Amino acid sequence: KALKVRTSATFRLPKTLKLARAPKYASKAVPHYNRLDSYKVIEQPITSETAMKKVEDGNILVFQVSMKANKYQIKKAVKELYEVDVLKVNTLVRPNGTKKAYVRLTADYDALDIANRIGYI
Amino acid sequence: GRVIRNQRKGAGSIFTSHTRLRQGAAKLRTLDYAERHGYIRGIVKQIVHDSGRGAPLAKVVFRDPYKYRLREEIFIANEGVHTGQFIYAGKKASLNVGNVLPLGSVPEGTIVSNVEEKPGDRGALARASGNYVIIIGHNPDENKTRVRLPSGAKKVISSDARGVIGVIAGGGRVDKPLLKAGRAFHKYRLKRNSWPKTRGVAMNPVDHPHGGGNHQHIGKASTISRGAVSGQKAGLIAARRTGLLRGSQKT
Amino acid sequence: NPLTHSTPKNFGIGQAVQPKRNLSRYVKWPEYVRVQRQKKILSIRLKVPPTIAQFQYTLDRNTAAETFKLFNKYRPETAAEKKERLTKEAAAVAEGKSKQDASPKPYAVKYGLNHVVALIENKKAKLVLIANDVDPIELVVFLPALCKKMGVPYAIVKGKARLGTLVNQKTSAVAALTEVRAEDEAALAKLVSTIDANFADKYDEVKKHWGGGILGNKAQAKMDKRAKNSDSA
Amino acid sequence: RPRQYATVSKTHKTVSRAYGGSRCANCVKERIIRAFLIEEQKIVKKVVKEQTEAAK
RNA sequence: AUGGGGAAGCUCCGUUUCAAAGGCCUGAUUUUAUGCAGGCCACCAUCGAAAGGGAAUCCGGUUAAGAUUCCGGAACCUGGA
RNA sequence: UUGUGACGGCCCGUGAAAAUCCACAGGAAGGAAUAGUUUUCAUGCCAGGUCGUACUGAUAACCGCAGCAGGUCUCCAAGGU
RNA sequence: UUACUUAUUCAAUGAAGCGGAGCUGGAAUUCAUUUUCCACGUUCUAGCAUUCAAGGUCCCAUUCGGGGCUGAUCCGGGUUG
Repeated sequence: KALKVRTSATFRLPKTLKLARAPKYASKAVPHYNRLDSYKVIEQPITSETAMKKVEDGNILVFQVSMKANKYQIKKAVKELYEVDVLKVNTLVRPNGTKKAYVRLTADYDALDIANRIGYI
Repeated sequence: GRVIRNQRKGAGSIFTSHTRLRQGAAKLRTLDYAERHGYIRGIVKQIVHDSGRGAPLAKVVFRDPYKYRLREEIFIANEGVHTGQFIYAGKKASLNVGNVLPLGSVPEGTIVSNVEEKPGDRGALARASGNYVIIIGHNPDENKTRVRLPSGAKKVISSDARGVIGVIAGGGRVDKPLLKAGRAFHKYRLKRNSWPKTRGVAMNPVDHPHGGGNHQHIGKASTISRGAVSGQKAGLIAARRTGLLRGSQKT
Repeated sequence: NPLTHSTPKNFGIGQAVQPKRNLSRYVKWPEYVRVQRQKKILSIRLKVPPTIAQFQYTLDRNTAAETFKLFNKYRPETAAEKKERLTKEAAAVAEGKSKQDASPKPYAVKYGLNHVVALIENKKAKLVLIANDVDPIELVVFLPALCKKMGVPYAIVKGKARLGTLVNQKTSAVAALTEVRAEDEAALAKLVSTIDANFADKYDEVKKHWGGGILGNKAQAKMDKRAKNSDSA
Repeated sequence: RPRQYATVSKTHKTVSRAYGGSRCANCVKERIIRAFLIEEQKIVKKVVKEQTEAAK
């Protein structure tokens, strides 16, 4: 019957229904595996004299790390790989273009023992 | 030749106005319902200097009639307006300095400023410091108020065109000599890039119609036709007469 | 009672915030709405030649209702009954060898613009209904002239959507009856009498009559005021 | 500093008076006096207008 | 950029413009959800400063070469529960 | 020398914006008692990613064909005369 | 020369009050039937005006209270010039 009361002199686009995507086929059909697992974020140790000093005195493991890995991923990977709790992670991109991580473990762990478990004294 | 200075000034690369320190466009209140049927009362909060403008501006706060809001309008301050003053704008407003009555509502001989050329354009005429418009007459049939403009021209405007009563503050500004290229520099530094001015006769013929010669002389008549083109229109454009004239306002 | 107080807000020009009024007259409508309304307005304001606005002369409600009741009695066959009929006739030709005349002769309304135009041309059309909603008017603007020349009763009816609902579609734009059953030939004749009196025999008048030219209500008020203060002597 | 204001308590940012941390004491007092005085004047003007309309 | 308008076109203008231009509070809240008869509104994208504006760290020690970044001590801010 | 304060002079020149943070007006809503509210009071728990970071910055690390008397922005600034 | 508005053209707004009609009492030349206009609540002051609005009619199961009408006239949907 009567027209709708419009107290505002403006017209806005009505809130129509928004459906959710229901594809008839999967986009890529196979979920990619984990692009950054512990074995990819933690590549190898660094065995320079300074890094070994950090291991022996600073309780700090020194690793070469995937350039796409952040501190969260490095912490998680070190914990999963060496069964050690870490206290802090520092990272720097070296002048040769690779990531270097100083991972300081908690006082409950010995970096020297973990290093000679890994294989480098 | 070359593209001359007055031709270059229209591209607006370095010749645009320096508007950083300005305080907003000075416009009358929007002609909504109250301005044309009754009045509305606003309050003058602050009177401020506008860079590049000789007249002070007045910020006036009005109550929103349709919603719980305050609307700040930027007015051209009339001489005698002060902070804390009540401004009344509308058809029913009273003939007081600072009010925004329509021309049809003001009587003959009224001094008005920031007058609208058409009802609703929010102020076009008599906006520079010290300038005003005289109300000469009314034509109630097809309501048209006749006014006299600051240049002496007679204009016929609609009777619904708004305007502030009084004269504009900052008058008598050009009575002081600048005394200094420095004062001119600081004046134009926040208006626009139009100063200093090199004379065309001091240029080369590539740079100006007046340039060149073994003496500094214009060469041809400096009065230029209105039908001339860009690059030709340098000098006295469409001059009806020249020379020093002993005369009056003649208006 | 002693706790309540009389507030009343004063809604003068500068007194109180205005209350929520219905502002449907001032809605800033979308462009498509605005073009719809202004297309209507321009068709009204412009002097329309007779061939337009010999339309917009639709039947009245009751005769249109009875016409569409008769045509609903003459409604075409839907998909379900059509498919059942095909199965029945297939069984008939399979078992009785009847030469495709086992199924009865249908009695249905004729739709489709060029089909109905050909029906009027061959004079098979007993009655024709022409919609006034056709988006290009030239599709049917000639049809009353053709019906007049062929002497077939025609009417202009309201609703291509109604005609489509009749012929089991969305929009038919024309309908036509060519055959009628004996039980309601009398009803069709009594309908055609009034249809004819309204449309077919007024053909010359409606072809001479020019339409349109109306102004909006403000312009009507303006010319009313001008006329009054003019004839006031 | 403006963000430094977020770490402090509410007492440090206001005064116990009405309009406490917004307007000064003298301005609050001036606007209280103004409100009361001109609402009383509104009542007086309303009464005077009603009585002059009754006289009319 | 967009809307829109030019231009044969590469593209030009335009930045809120003759646009139907969105995100943001608390309930709905596992007969179905994040739907909705809950509610508020109505900004004009974005980019643009390592000297403008800005949340918060200092001291001592330590290297061949890094440190207001490491270590020891002592704090501060932001966001969460 | 630097910072700050209260002042005074100058201008037909009166000497950015925004993010952001807080506050006020108002009073929606909600709230009792072996317990409600307060996380703008104190204490207590967790986390803080990415990229830069070395060195010169110039009569040898920059530009000028070079380890070129050239050019190239800035901070600190002892004693005597 | 001039009239219409609908083409085209200019301008503003968050298209908010346009055109006309009228609850209401009169300033007020009405021949017994109002053409106008005002009553359609704002002018000594740097205050405040917001929660479908208070009140007033009508009704309810009446549990966080409300639902119509009116406050806040009606008609034409030409946003206005």
